[PDB]
Amino acid sequence: LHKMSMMAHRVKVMPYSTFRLNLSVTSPYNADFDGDEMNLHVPQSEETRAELSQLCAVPLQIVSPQSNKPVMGIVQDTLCGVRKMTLRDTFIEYEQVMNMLFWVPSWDGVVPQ
Amino acid sequence: NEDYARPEWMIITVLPVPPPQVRPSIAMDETTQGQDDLTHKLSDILKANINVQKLEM
Amino acid sequence: ITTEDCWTVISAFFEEKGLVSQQLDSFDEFMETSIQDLVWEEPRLIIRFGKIYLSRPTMTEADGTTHAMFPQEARLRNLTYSSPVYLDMEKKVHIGKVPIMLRSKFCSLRTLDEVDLYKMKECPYDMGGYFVINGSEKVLIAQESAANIVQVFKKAAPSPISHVAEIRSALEKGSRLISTMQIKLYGREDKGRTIKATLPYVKQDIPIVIVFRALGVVPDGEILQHICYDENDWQMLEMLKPCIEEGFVIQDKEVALDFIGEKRIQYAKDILQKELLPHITQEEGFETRKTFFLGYMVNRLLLCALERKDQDDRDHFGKLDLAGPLLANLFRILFRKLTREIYRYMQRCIELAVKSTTITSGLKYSLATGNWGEQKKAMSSRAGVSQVLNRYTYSSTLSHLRRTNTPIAKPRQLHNTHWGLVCPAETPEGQACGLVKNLSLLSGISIGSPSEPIINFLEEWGMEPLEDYDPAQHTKSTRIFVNGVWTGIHRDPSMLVSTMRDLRRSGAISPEVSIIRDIREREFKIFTDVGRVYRPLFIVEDDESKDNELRITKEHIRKIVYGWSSLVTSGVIEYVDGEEEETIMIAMTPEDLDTAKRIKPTFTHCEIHPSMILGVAASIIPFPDHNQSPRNTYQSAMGKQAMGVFLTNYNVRMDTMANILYYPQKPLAKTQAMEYLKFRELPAGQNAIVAIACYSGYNQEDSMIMNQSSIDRGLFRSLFFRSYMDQEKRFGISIVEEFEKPTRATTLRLKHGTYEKLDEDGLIAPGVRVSGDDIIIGKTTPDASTPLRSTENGIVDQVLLTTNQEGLKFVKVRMRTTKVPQIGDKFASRHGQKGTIGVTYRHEDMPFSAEGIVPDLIINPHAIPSRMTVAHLIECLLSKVGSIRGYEGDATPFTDLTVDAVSNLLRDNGYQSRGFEVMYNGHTGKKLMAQVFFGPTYYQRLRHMVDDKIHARARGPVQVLTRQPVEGRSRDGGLRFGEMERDCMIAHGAAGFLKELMEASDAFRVHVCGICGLMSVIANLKKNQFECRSCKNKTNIYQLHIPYAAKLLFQELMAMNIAPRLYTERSGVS
Amino acid sequence: YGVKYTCGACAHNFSLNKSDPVRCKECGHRVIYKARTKRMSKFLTT
Amino acid sequence: MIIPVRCFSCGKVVGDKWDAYLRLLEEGKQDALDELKLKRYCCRRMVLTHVDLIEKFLRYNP
Amino acid sequence: GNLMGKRVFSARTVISGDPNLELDQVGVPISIAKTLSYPETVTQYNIHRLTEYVR
Amino acid sequence: KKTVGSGGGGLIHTVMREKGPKICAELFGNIQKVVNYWLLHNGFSIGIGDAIADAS
Amino acid sequence: LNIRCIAKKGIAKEHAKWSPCSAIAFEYDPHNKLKHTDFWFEVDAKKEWPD
Amino acid sequence: MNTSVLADEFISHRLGLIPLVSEDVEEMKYSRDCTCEDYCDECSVVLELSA
Ligand SMILES: [Zn+2]
Ligand SMILES: [Zn+2]
Ligand SMILES: [Zn+2]
Ligand SMILES: [Zn+2]
Repeated sequence: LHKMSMMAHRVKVMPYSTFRLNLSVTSPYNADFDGDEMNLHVPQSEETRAELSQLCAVPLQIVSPQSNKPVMGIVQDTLCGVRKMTLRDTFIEYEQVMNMLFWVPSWDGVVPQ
Repeated sequence: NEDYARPEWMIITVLPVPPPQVRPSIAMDETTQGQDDLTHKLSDILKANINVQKLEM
Repeated sequence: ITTEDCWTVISAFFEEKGLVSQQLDSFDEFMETSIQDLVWEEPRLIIRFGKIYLSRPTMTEADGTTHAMFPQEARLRNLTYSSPVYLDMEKKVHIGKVPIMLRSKFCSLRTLDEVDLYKMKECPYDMGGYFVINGSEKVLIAQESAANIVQVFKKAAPSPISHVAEIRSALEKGSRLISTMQIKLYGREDKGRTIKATLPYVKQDIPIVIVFRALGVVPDGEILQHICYDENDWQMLEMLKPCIEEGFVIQDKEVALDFIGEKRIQYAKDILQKELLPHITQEEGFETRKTFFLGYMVNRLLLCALERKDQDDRDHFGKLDLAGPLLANLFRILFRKLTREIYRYMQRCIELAVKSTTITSGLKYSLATGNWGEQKKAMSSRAGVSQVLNRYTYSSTLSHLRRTNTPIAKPRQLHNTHWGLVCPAETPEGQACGLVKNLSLLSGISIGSPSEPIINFLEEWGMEPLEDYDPAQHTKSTRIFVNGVWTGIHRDPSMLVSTMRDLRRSGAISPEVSIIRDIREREFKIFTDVGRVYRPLFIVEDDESKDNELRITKEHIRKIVYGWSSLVTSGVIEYVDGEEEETIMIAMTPEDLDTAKRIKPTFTHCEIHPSMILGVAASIIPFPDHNQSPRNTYQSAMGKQAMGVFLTNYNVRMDTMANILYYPQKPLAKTQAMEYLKFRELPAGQNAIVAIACYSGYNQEDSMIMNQSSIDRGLFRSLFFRSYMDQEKRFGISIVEEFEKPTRATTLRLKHGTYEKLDEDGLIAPGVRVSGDDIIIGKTTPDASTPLRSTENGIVDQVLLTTNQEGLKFVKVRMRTTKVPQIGDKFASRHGQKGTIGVTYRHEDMPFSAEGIVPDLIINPHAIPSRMTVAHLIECLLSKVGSIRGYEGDATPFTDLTVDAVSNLLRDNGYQSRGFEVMYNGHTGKKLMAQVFFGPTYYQRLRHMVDDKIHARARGPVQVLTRQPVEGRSRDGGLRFGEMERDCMIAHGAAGFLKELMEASDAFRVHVCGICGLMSVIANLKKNQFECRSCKNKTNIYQLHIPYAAKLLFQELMAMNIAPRLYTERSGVS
Repeated sequence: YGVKYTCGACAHNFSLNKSDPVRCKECGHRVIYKARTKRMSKFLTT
Repeated sequence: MIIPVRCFSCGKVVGDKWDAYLRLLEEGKQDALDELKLKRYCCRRMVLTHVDLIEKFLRYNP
Repeated sequence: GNLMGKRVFSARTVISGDPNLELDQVGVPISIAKTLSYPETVTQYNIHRLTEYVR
Repeated sequence: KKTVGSGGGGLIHTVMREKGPKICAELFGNIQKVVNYWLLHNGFSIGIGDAIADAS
Repeated sequence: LNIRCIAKKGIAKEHAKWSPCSAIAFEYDPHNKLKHTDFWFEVDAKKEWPD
Repeated sequence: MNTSVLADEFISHRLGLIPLVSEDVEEMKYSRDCTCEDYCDECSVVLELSA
């Protein structure tokens, strides 16, 4: 029932018998993992594909026209924790502040003072 | 419309019989029947036609 | 008698009735009695019938005598567990095969004991109650507005009618007409207000006055005599006035029966002695009686139109056709066609015949499908009655039998009247929800007693018969009803009452009958009826010349040659139907009636135990009194979908699909009720070492992490069976099929897979490891060989050859497979806490506690806050103690166990008083800044494993008519791109992709005519020749690309004579 | 050496072929399983 | 349905311990687990929850 | 039933989220990828790779 | 939720508008990867204890 | 019942049927001095949390 | 041969778990490295079981 009930994704072949989708792209389809199933369609023309990537790419969909506001945020664990990590009381030492910077792929390669 | 549909043709004289892809048959291997629904009321009609004429001659 | 006592009473209950009482009890009632009364009524033919014989199971097959049959066989051979029927016919005789009910009376099982059964291969634990038609186990489903009762309804401002009273009538035994009585009341609450009523077969309506004179009452005031019972009630009487004027034109019984259109007058009578309020009796000399009713009715009407009595409550539950009854209304329909069949042989003999196949085959049809009403050009029946008994789990089967239906916003509701008789939680989500009810543990259905032994017992203890009544000499005369008939009134009743009630308690008027005294209206209800749900209660009676008390005492208890039959034959317990319930006062806790427990707030009866208002489903749910009710309702469904053991004989069963959990486990916490659900011996799951925490972030959104390591040690592994089956069809014209290992040989008609794993008998051996598509069976037709379902594979587990009634070769094959839990399979606890696997880590990777102990499962803390299911949290704690203490942890409903208590017990053992434990992150070993709710919780492994769903297609089997793909993943189908999916793409402005209905489905090249825009063209694609004679063309022709479904749309329209011309150029412009 | 079909109760190795009836060397009970294979089956310990 | 060799949860063997347990009950009339050496609940629950069906299965004929 | 909407290079199974997949990705089971194809015309830019994929 | 939810002021709503579909789409994974990882180590749970009220 | 088993090397990674471990205790700094934890509690951590 | 009420692979599992000796386990080779088609004394231990 949404323009977002269908979105174009980058394919990632992986093992195990299941479609593995990102969490933040959860509420658009409105799915959960208690058994929910998903349909997948495969473009076939060179343009068909393009039409799928230039207008239906998940990134283009982030701001929903129905309520002129985004429609995908940070859910559960990531949200809940992002809160903790923020409090003035939350401190991290070098050993971890490093393994943390490493996980950010775009990291400039510079540890902040 | 005098060209495409004249009042009279709302009554049928000669009946258009649709072909197989329309009323396909489904055989159970080889030596077993299997005929579509329409491929019957065509025959039911056909038979109700035969007898009629054989009462008018 | 304390609380812990009432349990032995309940134990006492099932020791004697057993979970499926209802089904059996109601069956025997059809065989034993009913069946007779049915054959003996409108029998005798211008040749009569007498007693009928009902033998035990038999198998009349050509090439053998008549083998005395048994359950477990008919099962394997797909037969029919039915026996013969004989009738002492008068001028001994065979008439049909009746399908018996397993575990009943004619079913040999009814006697055999423990050891006795193990030999018949029949699992002891199977409580039976089902039929076995053509193989598969069929379960008759209970079919639930009562009859013969007066109702008054107000009819909307827009209507010529003000109010109206109705009464649906039908003979409780004999044909059973479905014609209702309408006692209307024209003239809205203003206009200058008549009363007319509707009769069966009469075109228009008649003004009540005439209905009376036509009855046998000719003068006014003698008419008002019947309607109103108080000459000083001018209002009501006033109302009647205008009515009297209506009929003032017909002054006697002659004309009375006339105006109802010598020929006509005679028919008038008829519709009054056989159609008019036909219950009561359709005899003759009772005109009087019906008159007092039509009077009691016209009364009830006004009693409301004058704001003294509300409009009748349509959903007052107090106002179930089990198996036994169903066969009844069914049999009749049959035997009656046999009756008038035997009439034709007798109408040809110008000087054996009884085809006892209409009662055998007729019965089978119904029971087989689920369509009661015959067959023929009569689909105008009901499908559902009789289904395919569940066998996923034990608690699944129980549930299925204790099920109720209800032909189609208010009914679905959980009414008050539902207390005790039906389970509040167990009921299907979506679609039909509330139209399908399950019985509580204690509930039972009435069966059908006799009226007279109580009609008599009455008009000889104070019941001055209705026949001769005088409203004024007998003012406040308490009127009495019997099964909906008015058998006279009674003077001082207070005693008539506490005499019948003393009569039942000694057991001289079946404990099943209902007697309700409504002082607040002065009436006496008598019910023998068949289909009244009732529950049992302790009797209170202030019978204590030593105080203020339950008739039952701690001496009766410890005394439990003392069944439940005695607990009733001593007036210590009573069977209260929903109606009688209305006039009693029930005490909850027998006894009673701390800053931890739940705050707790004339008696005639006490509650055996509140935790008995639950049915099979909830009975397995721990602390259902601690979760959000809507959740309990869910688990109420998932249970019927977990794994376990559905019987023990399973190893000798040839049923398609069946799953057994490698290693079961009775729960660490249980319901006292489970004890009767044999649950401890047939668990639906295992006790997993849960751990509610966040980790990799793979236990997110109801997906759970499962410890691979222990998945290997066999945790939650399950066997999977399957049984493909085939026959060797023949023809009265000796042309038989074959079971061989075919190849070549002039035909080709063969499969793709291999036949090599086929010994020459056309079968595999039980050792063979089959897979992909490998031909499992080999049959031929002078190929008809069976292939292992494409998604499957495993190993053959048991092959078997056998005869058919028709001496044909019957062969079923069973394949086994061990199914391992995988990163996707679904699981769940007993709290609607369903979730699937997201990943699987091992011991190292797993988070842990100093002790070593590590979780088997890691569910997310997020599935708790809004689900509200807390009992879940409790079962864990409790079970973490029962784990350490070895003592069984009770989770049972409303008891005296608290969170504060258990927590103290857990502190005695060593761990945090709340469960939480320290844990060190399996990757680094550093402690977790937080603590976790680590504790053993029961988890059911619901069916629904990924690899049974995963499906992908690209150009596969195409349909025939349409030419589009085919449906379903099993037949290699393709997912539909239905409307809604269309829409979206259109929203995206994804023009081309959507257009790309063609490439992924239909598409097709048709050849149109440039002139008559049709698909005529005879395009012989080679020699180019195109043509289209009739339009005689070979020059102007076009080719187009449209969805074959559409090409078809057109061919179709044409054969209906409409002409869809297809033109390649616009001529109309714009 | 050798076996064809067995009986559901009195597990007594039988052996037949077309038309030779489908019963047992006694018990009428016309069931019968098709005894294991000769070719050994190999399993994995996981 | 037979006893489970080794506990799922931690791994400690537990096949042998079946008869020892089902015995320390019938006779010594007894805690049993504790002496059988089954400490932490993971393995504890293993034994204390097994419902030996095999027995009933064994009651079947051929 | 057949025109305004038909069954159609498609697949469907069970979802479970993965916290290590770019927002726009979608992990597809090898099994499925080995089933669904894509008609790519031979071109002197991809001949080399295609002749490999084909072998 | 207020600063990183599917909300109006939403840091997301802003990063989309200011940087583009792409940049913002990546933003998720990062904010994620860092946090999810962190949580993996700081741990978090819930138990009956979270639902009990003070003695008085 | 006739079998014939073949045993092989292998490890717990390949399968649990290998690892000879089976539960292992691990603790450090029982008195939270390093503060690698934040004790949950209703009133007193120390009294409510087993030493 | 196997007339037990347990299935083939159910027992198969069982034996996978039965603990075998592994003292001089280090002076044996992984079937994967041993140059023998399938197995042998130099990399495996065969067992019998009749009941
Ligand atoms: Zn033309
Ligand atoms: Zn035999
Ligand atoms: Zn353990
Ligand atoms: Zn070797």
